[PDB]
Amino acid sequence: MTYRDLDNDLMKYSAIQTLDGEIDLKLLTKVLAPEHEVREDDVGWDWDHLFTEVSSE
Amino acid sequence: DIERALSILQNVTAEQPYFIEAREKMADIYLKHRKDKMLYITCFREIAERMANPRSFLLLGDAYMNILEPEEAIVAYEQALNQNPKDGTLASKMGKALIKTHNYSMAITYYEAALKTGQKNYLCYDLAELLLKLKWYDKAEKVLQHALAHEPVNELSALMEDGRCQVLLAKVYSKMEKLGDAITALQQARELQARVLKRVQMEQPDAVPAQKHLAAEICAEIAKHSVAQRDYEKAIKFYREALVHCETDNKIMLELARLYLAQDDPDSCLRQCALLLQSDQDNEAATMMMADLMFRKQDYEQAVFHLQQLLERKPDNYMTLSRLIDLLRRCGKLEDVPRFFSMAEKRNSRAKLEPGFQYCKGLYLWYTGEPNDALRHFNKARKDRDWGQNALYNMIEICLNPDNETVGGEVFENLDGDLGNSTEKQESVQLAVRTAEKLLKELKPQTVQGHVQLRIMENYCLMATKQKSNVEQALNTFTEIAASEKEHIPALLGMATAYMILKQTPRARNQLKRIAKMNWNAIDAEEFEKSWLLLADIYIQSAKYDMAEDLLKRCLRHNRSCCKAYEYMGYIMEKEQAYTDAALNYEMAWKYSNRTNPAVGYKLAFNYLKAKRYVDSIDICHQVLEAHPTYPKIRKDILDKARASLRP
Amino acid sequence: AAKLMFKIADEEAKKGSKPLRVKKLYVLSALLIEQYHEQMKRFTDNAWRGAEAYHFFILAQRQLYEGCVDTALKTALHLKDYEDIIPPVEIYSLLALCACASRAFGTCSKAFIKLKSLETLSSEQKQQYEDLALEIFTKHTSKDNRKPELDSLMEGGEGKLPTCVATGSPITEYQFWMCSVCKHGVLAQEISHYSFCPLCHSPVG
Repeated sequence: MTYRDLDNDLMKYSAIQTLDGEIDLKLLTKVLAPEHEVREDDVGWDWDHLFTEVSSE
Repeated sequence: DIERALSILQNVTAEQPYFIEAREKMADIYLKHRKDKMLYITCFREIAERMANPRSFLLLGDAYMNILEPEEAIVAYEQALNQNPKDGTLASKMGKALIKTHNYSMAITYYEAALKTGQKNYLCYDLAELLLKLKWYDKAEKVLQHALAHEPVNELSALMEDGRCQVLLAKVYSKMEKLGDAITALQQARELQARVLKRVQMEQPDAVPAQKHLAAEICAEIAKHSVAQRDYEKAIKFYREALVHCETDNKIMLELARLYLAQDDPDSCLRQCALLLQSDQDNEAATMMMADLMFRKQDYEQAVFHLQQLLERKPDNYMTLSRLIDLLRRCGKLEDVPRFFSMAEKRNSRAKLEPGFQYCKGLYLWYTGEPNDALRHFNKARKDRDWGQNALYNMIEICLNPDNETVGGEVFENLDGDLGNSTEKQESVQLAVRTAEKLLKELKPQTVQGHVQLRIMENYCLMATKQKSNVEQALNTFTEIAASEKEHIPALLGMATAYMILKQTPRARNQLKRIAKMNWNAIDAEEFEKSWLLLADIYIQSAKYDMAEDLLKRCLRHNRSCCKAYEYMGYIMEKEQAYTDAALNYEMAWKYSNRTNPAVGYKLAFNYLKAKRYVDSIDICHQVLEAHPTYPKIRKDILDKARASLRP
Repeated sequence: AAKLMFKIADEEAKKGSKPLRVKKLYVLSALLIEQYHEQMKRFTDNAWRGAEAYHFFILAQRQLYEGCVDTALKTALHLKDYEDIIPPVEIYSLLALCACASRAFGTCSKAFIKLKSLETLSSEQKQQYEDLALEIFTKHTSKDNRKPELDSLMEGGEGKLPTCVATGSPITEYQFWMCSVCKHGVLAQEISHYSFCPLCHSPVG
């Protein structure tokens, strides 16, 4: 791996961390849950299943 | 009975006493119970309309700050401060709200008016720390000098006030680089503080510990400025004065411990560590400083065990962990580390996300033998102000030298030619070199030592290009730094490495002998260990193997993990026909390569074949073919000759 | 059953658990409160409050990842009401972040004042938040360069419009769809995007 290939770990998240290239917000960003756990679906819940799922985690 | 409260308070009106508190209580009830900010605000505007006075307007300001409406809070603080200009507490609360609203010129000019009207002690700090946080350190300097332009007033309050103004002006002079003026201001504070103490002891004895502590802190700052002036003896003196003022302040104990360390008194350093640990057992710096002193005294088991105890008190502690990892590297006991990662993960499931964990993990993989995984974990840390700065230096080490070789070492740079003559290895390595310069552009320095180490490693990138003009420029920067600092080991290794690349090997040889005479230290340790290895290669070119073996063993005594120290020594044992001791060195090199060095794989199998250990030779010929399918030579020569002997 | 499910939803909230797991836990409780109300035919009176809190907290983070930062800001402003459920640190961090990304640096200043006031913080953390606030204030301003206006409802005196569970913004429609299960409103255009209620995941009707 090159330096550029490693830098992909930081490249996308920088747009949330940083404002106008002048400010860095990283201390606040510690509160964020990651996008793939924050995303939601147009899918239904039923109490027996929803309880079973929340109990299985 | 919330409505009984409200009806009673509503029955207090403009013509009655205590209506301010009654309407504040109505406001508070409506915000608590009805969740209604407008009923709160209208109760507070009723206070402003019926009972306009400086205290009610101050309280209205604070109410608007609790409501997060600082513009109306500033209108309230204005409605107060135009009526009672003598109140510094109101002028400071005004200042806070004006800062929260970018009205800095109003805050500054209100503090200047309060100071020109002779108001209380802390107003010099409010104005100075504001101007300092606005980076106007020069304006703070001139303000505090103007706040000290009077003939010094002999009142016990004014002596202490001017003493704090002098301390604060010295804190500003630190950022001005005016460190001699900081000492004179601190000595003038010490003079004032002696006049404070000689009255406080006779008329205010309950203040004695606080005023002694302020005298201790003055002496500590005089000592800090004398460290920056390289007068470490004044630093010991004025930290001893700081102890004579306060024997048990945590920072003063730790700083005189640092100076007893820096001026080579490990025993008095251990006294201050032991006293500091007796005063607070959870002081991490005292535990780690004591563990380093145990390590210097070769009590490595204690050094380890005290950091392990500190991690069993504090599992999430990336300083203590990274210190313990290097102790375990220098001991050759890396297998003990994973416990302490698991302890951090058990305490804190998010520890894996933290730059200090990522730095500690990146260090581990560089020592197990996985430079790509080390780079991946350092990269995840690399922007952090401590862990990322230290990760970046180790990314630069790998990006300069991913095989961890003696750069220009003739025992091995004449070999590897089947890859080293290829454009694939050349261009990918030189891209890593030319991008280590970008990792160096990410190492923003904060000290002259940081600028020097940065400039040296940029010139290590220039060396690693092997382009003659870049290597001559590197040699010139190294020789310039060595002319300014004749013991600067990273520059002396620079000179030697550049001279080797320039084929000026006799000029490299003496500049390495120069390093080899010096005592080791933990900061220059890697450049020491590299320099001894490069000098050992040059000694093998000279065939005087005894000085190479001494340098290789001295390297192992400071760091038992070094695979290159063993790999050179195994080659000497094979030259000496000691195929068994060569196989012992090659077994360590096989193991600590994580079986990724198939050239040592060949050598280990071949030395077992010659040692009449044919089964063990065939074991390793399988492990080489497992580690690398299609790896040349070994199958026919080692594996089939070992098989052919196996029943004769 | 609702009380015990709320006890889990409260502890799992206070642990800082996965926000969507905590939405699911308050929804399980709210559905049991609805089943107790069905059995009739102040925890007793406010069934969906924790489900709303975590739903709008997830929606503000979705709107931030969607780059829709002014909608993330409106949703994060609406979270001011739920400090009893979601700790103020998360609320005012996310509000300060969305306000800063929106260039609402006065609304960001409000969130930073609210953060520094917290008695649970160390002087170190108070200073770190002040350092970031002053960095923003010196580099741009401590005032709104672009202004949110949702505080016009959140002062409470004029009352409140219902916040849409599909968008985290107040419903300006005169009459509009409402979920037969949770009885929250949704904009008549935005509800067409869904098969299941964005809050309670019951089928739309």
